[PDB]
Amino acid sequence: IAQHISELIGGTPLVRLNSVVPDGAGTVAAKVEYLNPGGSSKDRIAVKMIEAAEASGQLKPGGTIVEPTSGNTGVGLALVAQRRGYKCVFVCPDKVSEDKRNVLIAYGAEVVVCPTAVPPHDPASYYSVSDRLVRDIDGAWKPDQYANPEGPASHYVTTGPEIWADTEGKVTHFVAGIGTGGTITGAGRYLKEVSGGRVRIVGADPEGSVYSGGAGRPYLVEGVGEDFWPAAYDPSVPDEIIAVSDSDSFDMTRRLAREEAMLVGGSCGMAVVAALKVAEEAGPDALIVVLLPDGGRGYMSKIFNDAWMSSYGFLRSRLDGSTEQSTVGDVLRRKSGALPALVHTHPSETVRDAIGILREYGVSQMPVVGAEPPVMAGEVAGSVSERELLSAVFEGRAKLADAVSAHMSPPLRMIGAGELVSAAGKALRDWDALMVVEEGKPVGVITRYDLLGFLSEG
Amino acid sequence: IAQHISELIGGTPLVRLNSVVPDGAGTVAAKVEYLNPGGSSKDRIAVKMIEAAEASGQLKPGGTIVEPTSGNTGVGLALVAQRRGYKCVFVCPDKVSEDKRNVLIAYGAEVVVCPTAVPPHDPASYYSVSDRLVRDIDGAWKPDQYANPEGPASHYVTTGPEIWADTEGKVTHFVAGIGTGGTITGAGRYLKEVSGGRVRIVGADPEGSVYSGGAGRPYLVEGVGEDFWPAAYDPSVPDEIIAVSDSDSFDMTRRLAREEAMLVGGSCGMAVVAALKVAEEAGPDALIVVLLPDGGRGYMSKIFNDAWMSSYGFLRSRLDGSTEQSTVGDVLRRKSGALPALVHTHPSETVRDAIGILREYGVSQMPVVGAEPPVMAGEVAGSVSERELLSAVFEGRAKLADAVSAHMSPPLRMIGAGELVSAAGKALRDWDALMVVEEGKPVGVITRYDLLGFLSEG
Amino acid sequence: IAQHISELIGGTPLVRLNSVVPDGAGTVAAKVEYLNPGGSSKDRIAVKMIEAAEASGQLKPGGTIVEPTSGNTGVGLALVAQRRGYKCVFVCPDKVSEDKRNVLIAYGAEVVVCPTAVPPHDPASYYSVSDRLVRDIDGAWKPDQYANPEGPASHYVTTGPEIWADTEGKVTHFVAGIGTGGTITGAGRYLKEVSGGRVRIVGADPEGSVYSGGAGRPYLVEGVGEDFWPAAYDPSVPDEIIAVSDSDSFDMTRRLAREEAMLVGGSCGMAVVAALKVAEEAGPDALIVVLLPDGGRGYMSKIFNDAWMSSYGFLRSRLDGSTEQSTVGDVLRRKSGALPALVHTHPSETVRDAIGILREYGVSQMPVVGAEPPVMAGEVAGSVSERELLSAVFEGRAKLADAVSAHMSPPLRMIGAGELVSAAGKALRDWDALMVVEEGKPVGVITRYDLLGFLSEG
Amino acid sequence: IAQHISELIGGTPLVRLNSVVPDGAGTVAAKVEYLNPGGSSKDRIAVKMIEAAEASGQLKPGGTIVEPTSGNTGVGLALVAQRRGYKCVFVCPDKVSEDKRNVLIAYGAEVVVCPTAVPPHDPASYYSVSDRLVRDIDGAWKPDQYANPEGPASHYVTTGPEIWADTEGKVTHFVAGIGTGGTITGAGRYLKEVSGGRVRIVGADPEGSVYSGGAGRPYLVEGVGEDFWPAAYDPSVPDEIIAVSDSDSFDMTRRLAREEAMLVGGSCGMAVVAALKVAEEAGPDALIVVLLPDGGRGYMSKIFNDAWMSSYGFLRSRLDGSTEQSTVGDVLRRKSGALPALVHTHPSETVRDAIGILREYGVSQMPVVGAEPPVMAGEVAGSVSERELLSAVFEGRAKLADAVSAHMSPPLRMIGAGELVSAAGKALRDWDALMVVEEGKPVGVITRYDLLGFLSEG
Ligand SMILES: *Cc1c(COP(=O)(O)O)cnc(C)c1O
Ligand SMILES: *Cc1c(COP(=O)(O)O)cnc(C)c1O
Ligand SMILES: *Cc1c(COP(=O)(O)O)cnc(C)c1O
Ligand SMILES: *Cc1c(COP(=O)(O)O)cnc(C)c1O
Repeated sequence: IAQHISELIGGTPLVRLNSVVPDGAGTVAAKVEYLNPGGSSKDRIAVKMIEAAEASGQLKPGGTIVEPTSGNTGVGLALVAQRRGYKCVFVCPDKVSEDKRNVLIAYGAEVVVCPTAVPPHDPASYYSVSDRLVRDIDGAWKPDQYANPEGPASHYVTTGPEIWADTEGKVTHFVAGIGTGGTITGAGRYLKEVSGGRVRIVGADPEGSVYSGGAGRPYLVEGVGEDFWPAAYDPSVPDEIIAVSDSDSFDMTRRLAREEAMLVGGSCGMAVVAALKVAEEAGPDALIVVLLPDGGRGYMSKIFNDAWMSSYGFLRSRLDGSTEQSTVGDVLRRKSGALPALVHTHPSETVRDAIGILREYGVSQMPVVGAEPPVMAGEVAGSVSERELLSAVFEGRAKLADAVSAHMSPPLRMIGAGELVSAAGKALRDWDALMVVEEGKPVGVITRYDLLGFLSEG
Repeated sequence: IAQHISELIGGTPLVRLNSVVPDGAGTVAAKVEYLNPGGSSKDRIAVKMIEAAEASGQLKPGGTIVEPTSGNTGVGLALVAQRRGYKCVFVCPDKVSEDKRNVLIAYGAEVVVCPTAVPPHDPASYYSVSDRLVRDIDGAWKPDQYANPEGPASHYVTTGPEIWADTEGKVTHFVAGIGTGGTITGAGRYLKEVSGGRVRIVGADPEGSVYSGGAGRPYLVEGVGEDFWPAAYDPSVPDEIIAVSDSDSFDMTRRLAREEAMLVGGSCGMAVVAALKVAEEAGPDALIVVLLPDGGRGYMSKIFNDAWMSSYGFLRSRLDGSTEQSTVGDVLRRKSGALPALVHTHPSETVRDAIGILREYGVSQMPVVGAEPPVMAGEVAGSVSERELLSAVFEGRAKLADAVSAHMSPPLRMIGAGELVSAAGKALRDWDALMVVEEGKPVGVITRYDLLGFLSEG
Repeated sequence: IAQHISELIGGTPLVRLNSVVPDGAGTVAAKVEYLNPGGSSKDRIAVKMIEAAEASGQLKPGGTIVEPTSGNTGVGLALVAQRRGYKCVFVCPDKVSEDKRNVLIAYGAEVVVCPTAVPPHDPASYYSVSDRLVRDIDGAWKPDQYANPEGPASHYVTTGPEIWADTEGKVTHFVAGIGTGGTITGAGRYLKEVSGGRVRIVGADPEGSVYSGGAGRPYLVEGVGEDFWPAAYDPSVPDEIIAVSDSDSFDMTRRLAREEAMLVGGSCGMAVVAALKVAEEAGPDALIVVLLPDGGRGYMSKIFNDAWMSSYGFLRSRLDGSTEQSTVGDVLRRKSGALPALVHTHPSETVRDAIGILREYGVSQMPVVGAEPPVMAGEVAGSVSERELLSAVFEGRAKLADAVSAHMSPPLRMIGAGELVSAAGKALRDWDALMVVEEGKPVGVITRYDLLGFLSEG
Repeated sequence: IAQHISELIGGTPLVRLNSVVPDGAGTVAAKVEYLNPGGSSKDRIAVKMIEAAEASGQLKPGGTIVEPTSGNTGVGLALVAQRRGYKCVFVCPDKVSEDKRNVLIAYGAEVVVCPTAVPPHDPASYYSVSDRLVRDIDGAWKPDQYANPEGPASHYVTTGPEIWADTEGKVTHFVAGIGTGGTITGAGRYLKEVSGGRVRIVGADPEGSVYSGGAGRPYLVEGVGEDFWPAAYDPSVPDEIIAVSDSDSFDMTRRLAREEAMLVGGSCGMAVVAALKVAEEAGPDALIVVLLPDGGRGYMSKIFNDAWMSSYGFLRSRLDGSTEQSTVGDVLRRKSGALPALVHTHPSETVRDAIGILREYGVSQMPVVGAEPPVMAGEVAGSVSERELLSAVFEGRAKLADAVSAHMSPPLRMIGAGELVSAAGKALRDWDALMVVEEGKPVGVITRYDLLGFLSEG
């Protein structure tokens, strides 16, 4: 009978992947690490760190833990400091969703939010505010997960021995996502100390990060990636930092959850792809132990959601099956399959009236058609674009009252209404917008803004 | 005691204008013609026309009058055919407002509406439908106010004699708006028959019409103007067709109502301006009798409304007084003086997120500013325009996930917030949109579309 | 050649009504008075009043005319003071529409608006503000159309003589709307002075006014009616104040415009109905000269509009023809003939969920039906009314989580969907709302609020 | 090195609760069961069931698994049938959220949704559709988790032995949530077979279910509860079914996650409360092993969300701290702290106009105040309620045109604007709505519907 829930942190199993790695390649054992009571791998470091603050006497009993959290370290820190009874207060960037910090609260942590995207060194970003809280509050102890030797030491104590024992001293490689830099350092250091120099440590890094040799970048895979060299990552340990893209990592995570029964996150997919790559230059008899460090339940609406995964130019395929059943006509069915009367103007109306219709119906383009009856057979006289009108009106090139026929641009190209949205993207790749001619007659205009707004919701 | 209300049609007074004509010029007598019981001058022709259908036996008792109406001829035709008891049915273009045809109904006329802007010779325009009604109904009699000699004959009988008698055979000129062509023909013909060739007939025509020698045009002044030669306008009568613009005619109508106590319409202002012009080449001792043919009560929301009169690039000044106490900041106060926190993005957000904010807030431009706190002192890093983004995203020049800082355009110019809207127009005459820096900090972006949308409502 | 437009004020014709008065009754001559250049009868008094201010020296040249206007007196005052050149400034209640005061401005009058419905004797109503303007401005002259003897004197001079001459001293009665009290006083006084006591003066008054013996009332017919005794109405003149209702006056105005070719207003209809009534107790050989004092062009959207005329429980019939073609189902077609899915709940859902659906869809009643498929054949289990739920929830009689089946009221009655809206009114006269069963299945619920909201727009 | 991820299902730890159980009571060991690879306890049964279909030859290789899922059994069934390679297809009620079935898909399961709340025995509910799928598809095998002996047998094999071994044959009681009825049956049967009759099995059941002796009820705690007797629950095993309410279970779950570092669900809280209750009649030396069967990550927005937890009359306190900082005035700040103003009417306006304002502003009550200036000092003349008006208007008791002062109800009571929302609830408990008098003047009316709409969002 365990004494607290934070005593079961460790000894996580070591299962193997048998359907993602190709045939004729070494063994890939994925050290599933989302079975910890805290949900992620960060629990390991958490425990160790707290222990230090009790041995070094640097965290007097009843003191408060202050920390600029990421979302996973907070979970473990709360889960443990709640056993000891230390009040915990985080300072989180508003970039974190409501569910994540709601969990962070449910564990008994006080989360004070501050704006984001501001420079880290100014009073707005959460680093300076965390320092200010450290000053004001008494008995504060900023664990500083980025420059804390205990971080990597904890993995050196209780992540290498598991890797070395579950395989019986037979592990050719050890690939692991390198984020803030504790898992690879504290694990590879021990794997090398206990195997001479046999097991070559490899570290996967999101494409275009500091470790991978590139410059900064906006990062999507939560966890891995950095813009500076953490004080707790000795760059001498890893032997090959194999960088991997973002689309590849997300697709690998999805395919892993679908073909191996593991709900791993983004960094997990990145690590698995880095492995499956390194597992080629190591022929048969190779044993690559990847470190899947998260559980893919928090991302359930972030990378398993075809909508989000499609907004960021991603989503090779859909989770359930067939690819693109929706056709361009459905882009027009925002009113529940209710293609409204083709907002149209005639070669005799007034430029002011054309601008009026454009403003009143929200649309930004309209085919001037020679018959108010919306039944024209592809013989629309021209096209009027609100931008072009406003330009010709504010540059004296067209009086407000002038007839529209003297300032209308050439007609805009046409695409069928029963054609797939991928074809619509391919087409709009070259023009600004185009009218959908549904069995002879036009029924509206699909435009870049509208297509890219539809992709991001359905 | 008159027998019917349609017996008082005629003998309308002849008042003179004494504040619009400059000093040192002849006398200008304006034959106010909106005192007829039917409201306009068309009553004259109406009566005559009906009489013909009773003498020529071409309108059997109990028959129906069918006519593609304009709005004034309908009033007189109803007012008279209601005395005789003839059912009247009009076919009106939807271009006519609700008040006009509502009046046309209140007199007991049946108005059947058809779409407009369609060619006159097709089954959609009201000419063909009027002919179809003439066929179907029995005893129909299409008066055809455009090719009816009785039209001009009525003015020859009861509009020249009034002009010739109220002035005692002393009239140098007779200027009159020339629309469908009865008032000038039937009046000048008599003025010449009874004065040899002394009184030189002049006819005003809206700028760019058939009579003025130009080609077709979208017409705003209701009444005057045409696109073809009516069969009832003998072009030999008028001696000088002095064409006048639209802004000039509207301004003259407004100034006439303000400085002469006459609520005349648009054609009235056109005729008065044509007079005031011809009254220069006729030195002292000239007596120009203009024919103001309408009453400016129907246009009360069409040319006396600063909003409408400003949408069509018009409105030199406002009715009441000072010019432009508008200011550009008020363009931002669409939420009741509630500047909207300035939608912005930062040099680190994702292109997808910038497009997201643009779509979500409706705005089409946004300043990328290096601090989420909306307090920047004119040091915004750049500007992002939804069009430019969507272009760089659908042309492969920018991944959806790429940082915005790599695809942001140069900053957009600035204008004060306490500056008049005329200055805003002068500025936007050269750029696409500009941010209003209100005492150091920016508070939004005013754009061509927004300014031209505000002018048309306030 | 008149010298100014305000010289033609007077001598308005005297036409007779020959289709509204029944058979076997005296002659009814309606002194049409909307042919004055200013549009209404008030011009008469206006002229006279101004003359006084010039003879009595009480209005020094260049002085300003201040007046709490009604809408017609302003027109005449502007039309004349613009001839003299006196700056005119009105103070109008916000109850006046935009078109009326827009006209009042177009004539060159400065209209300063103040809130309405406030007591007349306080600084908010326009009487006190008019007095304040009289104090501040110099040379001000508040004509005070309510306590000015010149008002009735003007009609005594130039409205009785016309009535007495156009009929050749043969007029049995003279009925005229009695509003502020000048037309009846100044006309009947002369008719009696010049006919001994023969011509019995009659005065029509809106039902429930001071003159008719009743108490105050909210007045709709613009003009006639008062809440106090004006200082310029000698109650000894009129011999019978025959009060008339509002619906009767509006219907008489409409029928007059349709069967006599006169666009008279509301007071005109009231006067005509009062006449047609008095013309019964005066057998053959009676000559009743009604005084139609307004022109029905300003009300074109106030009493000739079936929408407005129907909101105030009016509108016996429609202007054009057949009565009530719209059927109850069209009340549901607010989404363009798009029945809204029939928001429903089931006997197992939670009271919280029922309140949720009610709030989310705006509706206030919903039939609990035993099958989510909206195809039930009139076997809906019950009805839930948001009010009843909220009551049973805030009075502890139903937990938020309790099943709805324990707090649902009896079903609400049903009416067909192809039945006329008049039937719907007759039905809702007894219940709170009822579901429209369209050929077996229900398709929604029409409610008092919805029906009375539809009547007021279509 | 495990062979598949579904080999680690079992041997879940047995941690003890040391802060929720009061002092002077036996030991409470909570067999945390959310550490299974599939997330919940259902994995156990899942494995066993699949094994049967392979030994009994009742699931031919390549066959499809059809099952009307709940949300947890689906996870385990997918996780295992994906190891064997059996296509899995679920039929889920639309009551399940998007995240749950999205997870269910990510594992490679085909989820076909059908409407809910329909009777289970009809073709609309998912039972009949599941049977239809069993018929159509080939090799189908409906596991039927409700009438499958293997269900309870699996817990008999691998849930009792763990309970009996982790405690060394020393367990006085075994309390466990009783839902579909496998955990208590298959565990208590073994605990009794191996301990004579010592360990008294107890089973917690949501208040008002079949097992607890009550009738049906709408159930909120996902999992536990039933409306019929499952064919796989032998009611002879449990010795005391201690029923527990819903609010109690949710509060216990929240307090457990906050004071024991366990994110358990709803059934977990119910089981823990049932334990903490039974642990009173068992003095010192008692060892109650509760069975927490779920992980509280899916409910993160269902019971840890103060909004949802407050809509269903719940939420004793908030997760973070102080109770009700929001005051009634904030209920009015739906427009971002911008009380619209104070829609009002005056004792002279028309009933039609009062109904008009009510309809136009959405509000359902309005104080008739004797001064349009919204500055009245608590001297509002009356109150008008749209319902009352519409009633008095459709029952002939008030003409549309009648003055409002004759049909206005007594004023509605007042409450301060800086008072807490709990006070507002206490007040509205007795009236229909009340106006908030903010430092003397009124600033609006808060109504039951508005308060209960605000509670459900903030
Ligand atoms: C913490 C974390 C990692 C590993 O970070 P380290 O650099 O090893 O400390 C990987 N993925 C995710 C999602 C993480 O949160
Ligand atoms: C009819 C009309 C005229 C005169 O038209 P004619 O060509 O003389 O028949 C001028 N102005 C308006 C507004 C008219 O309606
Ligand atoms: C002024 C007016 C009257 C007549 O008012 P008096 O009391 O005669 O001065 C009648 N109807 C209307 C619409 C009016 O404006
Ligand atoms: C399955 C389940 C249980 C236990 O159900 P049994 O009746 O033991 O089969 C308890 N809680 C939840 C949330 C469950 O899903």
